[PDB]
Formats: sequence, C-alpha cells, structure tokens
Amino acid sequence: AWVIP
Amino acid sequence: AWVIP
Amino acid sequence: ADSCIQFTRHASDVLLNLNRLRSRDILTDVVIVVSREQFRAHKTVLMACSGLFYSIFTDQLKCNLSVINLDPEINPEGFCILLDFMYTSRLNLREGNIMAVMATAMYLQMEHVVDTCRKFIKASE
Amino acid sequence: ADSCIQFTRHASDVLLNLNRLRSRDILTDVVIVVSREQFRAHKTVLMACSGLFYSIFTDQLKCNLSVINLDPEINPEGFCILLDFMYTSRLNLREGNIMAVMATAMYLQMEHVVDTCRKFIKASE
Ligand SMILES: N#Cc1c(NCc2ccccc2)ccnc1Cl
Ligand SMILES: N#Cc1c(NCc2ccccc2)ccnc1Cl
Ligand SMILES: [Cl-]
Ligand SMILES: [Cl-]
Repeated sequence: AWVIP
Repeated sequence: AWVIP
Repeated sequence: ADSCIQFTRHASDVLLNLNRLRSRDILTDVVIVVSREQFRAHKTVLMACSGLFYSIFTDQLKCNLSVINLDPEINPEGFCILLDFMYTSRLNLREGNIMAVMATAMYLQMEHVVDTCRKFIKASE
Repeated sequence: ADSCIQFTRHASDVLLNLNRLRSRDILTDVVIVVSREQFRAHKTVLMACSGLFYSIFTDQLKCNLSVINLDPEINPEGFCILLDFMYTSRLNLREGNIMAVMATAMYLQMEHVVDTCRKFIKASE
C-alpha cells in the first residue's frame, strides 16, 4: 503493498 | 512505456 | 514466449477504462443490493476482486441472476468504498469508516484490504 | 477523496484474474471470428483495450451480437497476439510477426502497440 498515491 | 519484463 | 515486451501502464489503463464503463453504465450486468442501496457493476470485475463474488458467479444457478442481495449486516457506504477500490486500486480509509470497511472486506473475502485495515487499527491502539 | 491509500499490485492482479477467467471460459460473452479461427473473450476487456471494439460494443445493435466477424485481411495469429496483450500487458513481438501485429493493432485502434511496432521496424531499416 500500500502507498500514498 | 515498454520494458523487458 | 519468454521474449515478450511489456507495457507498464496497460493494467492501470484497462482498470481506468472499466471504471469509465461503470460510470456510464455500459455493459453492467448485475445489480448488488445492500439493504436500501443498489450498485450496478460488471460480474467479471467483482469476481476478479472478491472471493465471495467469485464463488457466487461460478455457481451454476447464481451466475444467471441479475440481482444479488447482500447480508443485511453489510454497510452500504462500506460496500461503496470497496466497489470503488475494485475499480480504481484506491481505498478511501478513514477513522469514521474503517470498522465498516474491514467488516465488508472480510465478508467479500478481500484479503489485502483486511490486512491494511488490521494494520491501521493496531497503530491507533 | 484526496486522502486515499493505493494498492500498487491491484490493477495487475485484476488483469491476471480476468485472464484466468478467459482461460477457463468463465463468463466470456462474445466470440471473435478471424477467418477460420474463433476466439472467446469478455466484451468489457475488448472495449477497454481497443478503439474498434469500444465502437462496436457501444453500438445499440452490435452490443447484442454474440459473434463478431473481423475483416478477412486480419491475420489470426496477429489477433491472437493482441488478444493475449489485452489480457496480460505482454506483447510477443517477433521479426516474423511484426508486420501482422502492426496491421492488426492499426485495425483494432491500439495506439501504444502501433507506436512500438513502428519503432522496432524503424530500428531494423
Ligand atoms: N476472478 C477471479 C479469480 C480470483 N478472484 C479473487 C478470489 C479470492 C479468493 C478466493 C477466490 C477468488 C482469484 C483467483 N483466480 C481467479 Cl480466476
Ligand atoms: N472501454 C473503454 C474506453 C476506451 N477504450 C479504448 C479506446 C481507444 C480509442 C478510442 C476509443 C476507445 C477509451 C476511453 N474510454 C473508455 Cl471508457
Ligand atoms: Cl483485496
Ligand atoms: Cl494499446
């Protein structure tokens, strides 16, 4: 996997 | 885009 | 063949176009009912994201239904957030919705969403 | 919302699962005929990849056809390679097939494939 897009 | 996978 | 080239952005572009079809109600083939709310979608996208929908739409009788009614305990906003995630890879996870999102992801059998919810809950305790 | 988190592998996992449905002939809803060969597929995936299929399956009469016949000039192997690309992001481009792949991609209105074919042809001249 999860990221800040 | 195009790459060698 | 092991000599293929790959277009990096292809999968995300396909998903973006499938979400545009959903937005315009093009070729949607099922309505998901979550108490008083209805959600139109594509069976193939639901099956590709959810273990529950995969089981439903591979069933010889249920695969032909145009309406699927979910358990009354399922929160419509939680379902809406997960349906948006299926079509965009983006999860709108907030303090006010995390419990409903986690419960819905457990029911829908979406393991990666369940994992991130558990992590965010653990960090706040 | 602008506060979403994103699962990097989601779009590629969706595409991998759609290709698994195609492999098992699950919920395929159209047959594409290319002279003597037939190819089963999902209309939504075809529309999300090809300008030609988008035009076909948004037409009020053609959207209901279960069989679509392509122009006799289209090479079945070229179509097979492009159909695999639609479902996997991988293009099996070879000296022996590049002219057929480019011609098929032009017909199907797949601009990124046309662009890479033109580049590979230019490099060999
Ligand atoms: N569609 C699809 C699909 C798929 N969907 C998600 C899922 C998750 C848990 C259990 C079953 C299914 C998984 C594997 N293989 C296919 Cl082909
Ligand atoms: N599906 C879909 C689709 C889409 N497909 C590919 C395509 C390419 C050229 C011209 C038209 C369409 C493109 C844009 N927007 C949607 Cl929603
Ligand atoms: Cl998931
Ligand atoms: Cl393309």
